[PDB]
Amino acid sequence: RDRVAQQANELIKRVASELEKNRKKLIKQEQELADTETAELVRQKGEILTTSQNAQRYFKKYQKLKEAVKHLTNLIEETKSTIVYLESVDTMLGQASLAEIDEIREELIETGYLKRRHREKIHKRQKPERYLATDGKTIILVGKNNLQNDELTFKMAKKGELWFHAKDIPGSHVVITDNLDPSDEVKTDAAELAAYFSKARHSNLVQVDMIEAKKLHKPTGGKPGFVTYRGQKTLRVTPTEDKIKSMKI
Amino acid sequence: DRVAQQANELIKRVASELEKNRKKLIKQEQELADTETAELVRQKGELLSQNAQRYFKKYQKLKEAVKHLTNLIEETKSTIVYLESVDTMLGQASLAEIDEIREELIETGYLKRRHREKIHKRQKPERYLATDGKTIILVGKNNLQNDELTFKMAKKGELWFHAKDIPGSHVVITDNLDPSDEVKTDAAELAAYFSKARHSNLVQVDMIEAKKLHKPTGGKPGFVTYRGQKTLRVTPTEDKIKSMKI
Repeated sequence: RDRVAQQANELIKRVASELEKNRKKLIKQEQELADTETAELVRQKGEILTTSQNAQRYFKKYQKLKEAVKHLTNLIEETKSTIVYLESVDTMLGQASLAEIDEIREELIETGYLKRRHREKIHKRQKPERYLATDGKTIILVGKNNLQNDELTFKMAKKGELWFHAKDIPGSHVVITDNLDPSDEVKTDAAELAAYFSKARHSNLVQVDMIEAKKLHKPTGGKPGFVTYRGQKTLRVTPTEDKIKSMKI
Repeated sequence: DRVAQQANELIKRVASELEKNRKKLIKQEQELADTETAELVRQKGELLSQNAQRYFKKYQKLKEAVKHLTNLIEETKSTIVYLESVDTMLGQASLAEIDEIREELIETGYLKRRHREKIHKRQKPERYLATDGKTIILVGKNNLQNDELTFKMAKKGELWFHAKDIPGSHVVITDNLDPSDEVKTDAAELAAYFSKARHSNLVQVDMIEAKKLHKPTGGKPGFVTYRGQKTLRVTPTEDKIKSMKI
């Protein structure tokens, strides 16, 4: 097919339009929240002052406003978590081969951003990409989309196996396999795979988090790839295209 | 001791991103060059388990990746160009105007509004009075104003100015459909002054009706497209610019 890259292009433009729409949506929601009449009504009708004793009108507003503000706060938090999820897709998208893009399409179908098309094939879901560390023994696994990310982290990872992710920015989940106490050389390799496969690819001294995989928590209803953890160690590495390629199986 | 320091981190941030994308650009161009081994494939197919077809299909697939890689490269270039425009607006802006440039960076995804940080109202383009003392010229002081001025505020017939091939403000002559060459020179001087070419002589600026400008779908704030424009060569003077300030 001579449309494969073109379709990869529409998909990329598609994800960006979603980011754009949700960012515009976020400022609208935050604006609405700031433009909301402050509820303290207990202020305009703690008035004990006789002067229809028609104050009730305001007590009932205090309640409607405290609730609207709560609701709007909830909506705003969901918009943000959508933006964070779409951002992770945009990152995976920009660093993917055409083949890996077929699987990210499947993710977008599952998360509701795309519908399969009339009589379009179903791309079989692949396993995380495997790497061989500089020690020449240890296998390191890297998720290439959020479905592989969740799978690697919550299905494939054993107890004791260490997990890596670039700190506070979108990127792949990275797990060290079959080595429960790795050298600082193997840890560094893993952290470098994490920093390389992230939004911080072409920058120096990237922070990556290191913590046992079994310590990660996926909140109920969380979007693919999103995780939670505390008490992690942090490393600072500088990924190199050569270094990464030397570990590529 | 915060307001300027925040103006400073913001300035350092755009610079880091530029550096990051330029490194990314060379890497992508390198990969694109290391991909020329595909001609080989096409040639052994050309000249002809071991079919002439096995080589044709290898080559069509390699050729699709080349296309994908080209699309990615164009995407990195347009990011750099966009970030370069922010870098230019940033270095010529007052602190007040920097609050609006922050709102643009929140919108294009480079900043996230912080805990309980206010929402700065978006302002209108800056107004200047041409040497004829009658005509109003408008100047975008950022890309949201650039877009607004060009695609929202500008009427039919109104002329639009921008420094040729370099980052700068959008400039529009207001309520004068046939301006004198004195008025055209003023507007171009504002465009050249409010650009990356501020302290240089003979700046080329493009002149064309605003309603002939097209913002490509998915295009970044400020970015536009046109053909068949006139060009002028002007030399901005800080005094001249100040005299036209309302």
